[PDB]
Amino acid sequence: VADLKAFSKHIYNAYLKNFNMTKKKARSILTGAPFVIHDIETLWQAEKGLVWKLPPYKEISVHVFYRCQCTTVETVRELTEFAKSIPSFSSLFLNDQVTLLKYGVHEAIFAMLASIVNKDGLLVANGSGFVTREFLRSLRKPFSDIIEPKFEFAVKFNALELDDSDLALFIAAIILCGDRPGLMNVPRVEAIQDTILRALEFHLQANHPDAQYLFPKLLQKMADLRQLVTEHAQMMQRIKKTETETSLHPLLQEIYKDMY
Amino acid sequence: VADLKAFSKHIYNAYLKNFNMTKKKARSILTGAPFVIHDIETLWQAEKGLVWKLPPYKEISVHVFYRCQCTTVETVRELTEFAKSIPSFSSLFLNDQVTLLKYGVHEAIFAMLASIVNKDGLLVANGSGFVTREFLRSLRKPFSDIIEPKFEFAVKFNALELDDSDLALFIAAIILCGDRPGLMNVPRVEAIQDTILRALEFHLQANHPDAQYLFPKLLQKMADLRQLVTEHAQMMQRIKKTETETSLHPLLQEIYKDMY
Ligand SMILES: O=C(O)CCCCCOc1ccccc1Cn1c(-c2ccc(OC(F)(F)F)cc2)nc2ccccc21
Ligand SMILES: O=C(O)CCCCCOc1ccccc1Cn1c(-c2ccc(OC(F)(F)F)cc2)nc2ccccc21
Repeated sequence: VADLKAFSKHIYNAYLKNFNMTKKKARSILTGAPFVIHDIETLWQAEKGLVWKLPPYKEISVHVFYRCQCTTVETVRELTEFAKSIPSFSSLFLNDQVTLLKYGVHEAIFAMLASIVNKDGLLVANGSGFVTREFLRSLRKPFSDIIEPKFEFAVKFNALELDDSDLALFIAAIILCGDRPGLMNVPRVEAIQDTILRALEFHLQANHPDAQYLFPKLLQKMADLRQLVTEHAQMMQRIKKTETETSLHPLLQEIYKDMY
Repeated sequence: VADLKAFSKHIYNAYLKNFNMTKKKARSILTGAPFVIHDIETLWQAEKGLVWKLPPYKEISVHVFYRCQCTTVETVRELTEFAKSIPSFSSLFLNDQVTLLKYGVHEAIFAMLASIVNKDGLLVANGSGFVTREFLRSLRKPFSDIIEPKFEFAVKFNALELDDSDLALFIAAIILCGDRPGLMNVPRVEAIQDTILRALEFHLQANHPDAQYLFPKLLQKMADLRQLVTEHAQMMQRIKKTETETSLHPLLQEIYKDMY
């Protein structure tokens, strides 16, 4: 319908408004330049100005973990603003908005990760840096363990060849999940999500006319993301317990507090 | 200072904006008319149009309890809007805004109750009804038990002879408490509260020049309110467990969920 077309483009513009790094920009950068971070000395150089311009850390692995936290916390703030633009999200009681974000932002974050990833690494600092996967693999347990599964997910996710207009609806659908623990107005949320998902099905058909089964494949990706984040949360809670000298940003603490 | 004077008047206007029933209006109505609800048949008449124009109930006590819930849920919504007008409250992360409201709205509600109370009853439905205390006392345990302590608090509170401009700062100070369980940015909240409280001390001195110790007496009232609401929450959780056929509004369920 033309509502669904108008709805999709509204969500897309909210996405363009709230996330500076898009898949389109990242793909232009990746295909052809970013400074390559691939060891401790190029990380130092990157911090010295080439890429970037952090609680005290004692090892490279925790230092990288802290950069991870900086970026995800920023992306949580962007997603909160984005969600305010999803029709009827702001009509929910504030505590439901908080529950939806608490349980959805990291699913959305690890979906958006694929936009800035190739099989060899990811873009950092707004395209100006590229961190190699093989360097992240060089970090110690459990930081390498919490990183690599996200690459695996992301490279498979990129096989679907989504673009930003698809992703904007996908992320909105992730945030508006009616089965989050402790929601109050489950039917409200479900209805909003159903509007988003019908818009997504339509948009995918218009945008990828020759792609068969793309919509159910994306619904499956949503479930895979839930599982990915469940296991992520498990590793973050564990790191909190075992890695006493490693800091968690208080927003991430709150998100993982009593999660799953 | 004149900041503190400007701050106080900003909070006052936010209060005038968000709560239709003020102490000033209620005192004009009480002093001299509202329809008097004092038994089951005058409650029926009031519902028939004289005052009002509810999940299914089987007894007068639960029916009154449901009216209680209607009003408090409305007042929670007004307080949420009010809080958005307290300087820097909206700058807090959404989850902290939710924690502050969760733990503060009923303290604020049972403070504001005194505005519409005299020793004989309270105003309902925007001054058009007056429910007698002795009728509320006629309800069965535990509804009479959850009602009477609020009257006792309120009549003592009215002995302080606060007016609406005092109350607006008092309620703001209640919402901005830095010791709520689970807050993230405790120092932020404390600082905002300290601004509110210095404004309150100033405002009280300007408004009640001959009242000695009024400010520490109000701080004590805040602690008394915390205790009142702690015990209230205990009785609501108990009613939830023992009174299986009695409904709780899902917002009240969320507020009392894991409270104290
Ligand atoms: O659970 C939390 O919320 C905090 C902990 C998250 C830990 C795992 O995170 C990742 C896992 C795989 C790939 C990338 C990231 C972090 N990740 C980064 C990133 C990675 C490393 C960085 O630093 C260094 F390597 F030194 F450049 C800086 C940013 N950008 C991202 C953009 C979108 C999504 C994720 C992004
Ligand atoms: O914990 C929750 O959130 C829900 C349960 C609350 C139970 C106890 O509540 C009260 C206790 C004492 C006095 C008044 C009220 C409710 N209370 C009423 C009220 C009372 C009775 C009513 O109904 C009837 F009596 F039939 F008219 C309707 C409204 N107005 C209020 C205005 C401000 C503050 C409280 C007000």
